[PDB]
Amino acid sequence: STKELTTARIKDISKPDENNLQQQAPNRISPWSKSQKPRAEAQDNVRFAVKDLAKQPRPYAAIDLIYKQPIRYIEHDNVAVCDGNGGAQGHPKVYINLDQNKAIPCGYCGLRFAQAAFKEDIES
Amino acid sequence: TDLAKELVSGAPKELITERVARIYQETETWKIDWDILNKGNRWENDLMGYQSSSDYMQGTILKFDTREGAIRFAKGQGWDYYIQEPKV
Amino acid sequence: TNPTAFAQTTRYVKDSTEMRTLVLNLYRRYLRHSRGFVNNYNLDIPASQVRTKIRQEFERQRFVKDLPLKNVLYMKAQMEFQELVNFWKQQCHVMQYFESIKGDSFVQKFLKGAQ
Amino acid sequence: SGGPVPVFKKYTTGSKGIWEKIRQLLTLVPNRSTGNPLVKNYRVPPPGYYDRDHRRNYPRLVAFDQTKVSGLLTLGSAQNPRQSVSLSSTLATIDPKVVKSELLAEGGSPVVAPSLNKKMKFRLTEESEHGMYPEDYPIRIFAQN
Amino acid sequence: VSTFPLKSDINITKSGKTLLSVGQGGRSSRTGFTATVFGGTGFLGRVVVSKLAKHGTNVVVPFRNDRARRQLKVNGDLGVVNFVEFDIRNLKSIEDSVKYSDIVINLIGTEHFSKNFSIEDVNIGAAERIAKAAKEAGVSRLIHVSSYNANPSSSSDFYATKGIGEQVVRDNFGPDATIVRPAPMYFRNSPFLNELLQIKALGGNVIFKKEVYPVHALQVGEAIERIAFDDATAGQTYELFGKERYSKKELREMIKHIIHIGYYPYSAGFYLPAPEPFLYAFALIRQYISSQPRFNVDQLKRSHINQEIDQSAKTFTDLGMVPDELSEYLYRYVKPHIQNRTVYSKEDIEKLRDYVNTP
Amino acid sequence: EEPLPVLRDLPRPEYGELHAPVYNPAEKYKEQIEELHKFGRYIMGCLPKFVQQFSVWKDELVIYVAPSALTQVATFLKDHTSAQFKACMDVTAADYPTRTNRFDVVYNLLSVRHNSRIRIKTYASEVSPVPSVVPLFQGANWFERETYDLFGIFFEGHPDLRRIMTDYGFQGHPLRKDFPTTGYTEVRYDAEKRRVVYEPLELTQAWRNFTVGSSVWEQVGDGKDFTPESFKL
Ligand SMILES: NC(=O)C1=CN([C@@H]2O[C@H](COP(=O)(O)OP(=O)(O)OC[C@H]3O[C@@H](n4cnc5c(N)ncnc54)[C@H](OP(=O)(O)O)[C@@H]3O)[C@@H](O)[C@H]2O)C=CC1
Ligand SMILES: [Zn+2]
Repeated sequence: STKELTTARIKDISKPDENNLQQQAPNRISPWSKSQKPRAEAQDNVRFAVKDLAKQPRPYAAIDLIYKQPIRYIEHDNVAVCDGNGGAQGHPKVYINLDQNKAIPCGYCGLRFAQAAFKEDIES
Repeated sequence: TDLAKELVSGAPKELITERVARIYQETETWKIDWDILNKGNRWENDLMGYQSSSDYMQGTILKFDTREGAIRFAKGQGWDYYIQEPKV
Repeated sequence: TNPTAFAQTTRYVKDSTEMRTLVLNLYRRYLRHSRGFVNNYNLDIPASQVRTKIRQEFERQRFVKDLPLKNVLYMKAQMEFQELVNFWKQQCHVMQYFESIKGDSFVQKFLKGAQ
Repeated sequence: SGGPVPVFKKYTTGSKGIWEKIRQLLTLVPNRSTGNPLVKNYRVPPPGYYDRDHRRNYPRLVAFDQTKVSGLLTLGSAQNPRQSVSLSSTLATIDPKVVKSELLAEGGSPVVAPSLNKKMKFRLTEESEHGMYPEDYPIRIFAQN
Repeated sequence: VSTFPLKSDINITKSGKTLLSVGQGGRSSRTGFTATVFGGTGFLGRVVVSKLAKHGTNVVVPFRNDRARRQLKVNGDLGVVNFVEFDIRNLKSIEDSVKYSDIVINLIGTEHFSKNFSIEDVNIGAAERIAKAAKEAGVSRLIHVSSYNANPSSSSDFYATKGIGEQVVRDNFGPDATIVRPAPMYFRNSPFLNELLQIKALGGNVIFKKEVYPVHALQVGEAIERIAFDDATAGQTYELFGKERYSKKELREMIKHIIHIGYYPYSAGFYLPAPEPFLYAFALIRQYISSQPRFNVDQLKRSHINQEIDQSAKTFTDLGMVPDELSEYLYRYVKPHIQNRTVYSKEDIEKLRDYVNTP
Repeated sequence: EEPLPVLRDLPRPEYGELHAPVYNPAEKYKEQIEELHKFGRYIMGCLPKFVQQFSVWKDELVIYVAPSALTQVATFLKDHTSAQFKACMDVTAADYPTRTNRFDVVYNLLSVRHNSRIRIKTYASEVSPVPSVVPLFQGANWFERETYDLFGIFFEGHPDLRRIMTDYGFQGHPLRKDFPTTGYTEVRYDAEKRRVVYEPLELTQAWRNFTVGSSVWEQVGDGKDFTPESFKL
């Protein structure tokens, strides 16, 4: 509605639609970066006059497929090891210190972790 | 130094007059590069955001060895220039 | 090996006077081929126009002083003669050679963008 | 040795049945294959610190000019000891017995240009060895001996 | 052209858009405009389109022939030249070429009616739909091209419809629209000259006795370019013509004499005296039998009418351009059709022209 | 009449621990460096007047002469039976703007007889001519034209010197250091002129310069000496 489409936000107040061709992505309306040019603005160009908007490339936004994934938990330890969760075809191994009391994402995958005790506190 | 070598280098007329070359020192050697254009040095292409340019000397840097060697070159080509003395 | 038409050995001339006479003959060589340059390249300008432009070319740079830089200017002008007489440059390059070309006040340059 | 080889020792499409015997009667050379690869074997399963450093020890760059050149004949060598110091005057006044050991080798004999590989020695070969063209063809085959 | 066409880097259109030009005027520069050149695939369009694209203006060229639009894309950079398939009977396709356009140029104009369009339907029906549709999309500037002898009350169909084309636009686009009247332009493959070079020109005496004020097509190509970047030239009427007056029969013998074309003109068909009814009958017969646009009945009348300069309009010098004469350019444009080539210079055309007039 | 094998089913060796030797490659040039040093000294012996200096890098021998002494040394290196360098493989150059004679004209020679190569290196300025080696080798008739075209070096005595690698009517000599890598002009087609026309350079995307994040530290030092002891003080 000419307000969120051209503004960057953490989430979307409205429920997105897969069939709206003015959204930034099928699964998200507002862009996920301050410098990212809104899709509604870009499609208002000379070269989209006769080109069909339906067939244009609209990959699903990354910043949503991660937040659907439930947060991983660690039991009786304060170091989280993540190396892509795929074997030797992943990101370099990183160790995540769990001293802080919230969900700390991985360096590359974006996966979030926790401890055994703070499982009830972080989920709040 | 007295030689009008610009008639044999084939460089365009604009290098002799409308361009300024800086002789600086980044830590043991000296370099020469041309100061940027007033306008048209970098304009954002309206298609894909490419950093367009009309200055053809933007990517050129000459690595010298000694200061007087660089000054000899600039006078030889008939180049306007100024020298930036590094801070001690 | 057999050198091509209108070739000269590249020689470092060590006389001021000899270079003067070499140039003078060269300028006549361009004027002798004035009719050919029109017919070879199908130029839109008549024969008198080419001589006028050739004269504007020769008049332009007659005041050079350095002999070491005299030979270089005579060497490359020989190549220009050899390339043109042997019909090596394409038609477009000669047409654009003669088709090249007062300034404006500071307000005029300030408004549009200057340089 | 690359002598003639039968058709059935080459990984290629062959002839099955009486057509093999037809082929061996018509074809000029019966031990040549059709060239089509063996579908049953060819590409059947598809593909689916100092102790170890030398760059820092690269040979140095040393230039020998007329000044240092003269010093080898007069002072000698760092193995067998014996400004602008011009060589031309030194060659004008110096012992030829210095020349016949330092400036020249093997009793003044000129030094043949150093071979980039000494062991490049050739011998002429014959038809029965290399299996190439007979003698009338206008080439000859050389080997490393 | 020179190095940069825009007078000022920032130009505000009549619609409030603030366009900033970038670059030093090269192929990779831009001007921030979007000039829809209707009928760009024609003779005049290929000059209007070429100048606009090289200086960085986006050009939207609506076409009906698919194989003729390919060569227009060379002039511009990537994305500079755009294409829209359309027909004047498809209103929706018209609105595709004006939605993003800040400049709209009209060049559509015919002399021969076909089995799908009449002379009015194109010089008016196309123009009326194009002009009115452009206004509804907030187009800042409209530029129009009509005949050089527009007259609402003329008995010639071309001149009558072209004149009404001026009225119907100004009742549709409004006061902002501009009208430019070009004299017969001469250029490579110019329809004005292609009739003079044709060897078998039946009724050559009758057709070529008409008078004209020939104008160089490049200048008219720049004439629209000068008008395009300026808002000061709205609501005007411009007639563009050349100083020195020439007639077709004066040109036809002047043209032939350069090509050196004894017995041959009398035999090959250069001079074909034919009766006036036969010319009228021949044009009518081909109008139902031909398949390519031939000589029309309308051009039989136009041959009796001479070109008229209208004093209410404005000349080239109003735009700061001095028109060029046919003498300085007539030779080169027929040089394709011509021991030692004789180049007929600017002054020597008169000496040729002298030789034609001498009996 | 026997079935062909299947190579995938053949038995294969099994290899475990690897001991890849790591020793200085310069050891295999120990004699080669020794042989070449004498030969360069020999040439200076046979040419005290012209051989300014020389140096040997591994199995390569370099001879440095003035432009005046070029043809003299090359004639000696061609005809003298101790050094029969009959074929001139390469005639190259490079630009070093700091020095007064920025250019460095090279001459790689090949001796099929004695199986060795030599490198005559004579400096040149933007104006100082270099004698042509055509009277010795006709094979440099095209190697010099490339050097002139890409550098502007004036070759004295060339039977026919002109452009060989650049466009007709090209302005400037490209392989210089002050010549921009993108050039000064580029061409396109202009429909109104009906010809392909030169035009000033315009880049939609400028050549990004990534040399700024280069090394600020030292990378390589002196190295290890390998000079044969017979060529030391
Ligand atoms: N020197 C000259 O040529 C003359 C100029 N004029 C007038 O100037 C104007 C410019 O025309 P010009 O380019 O010179 O000559 P053209 O006849 O070649 O221009 C015709 C242009 O308009 C298009 N056109 C014509 N009819 C239709 C139609 N029903 N539907 C869609 N498009 C149509 C054509 O499309 P397409 O070609 O793709 O089929 C073409 O793009 C004309 O009105 C002309 O009469 C006046 C006298 C002579
Ligand atoms: Zn991870």
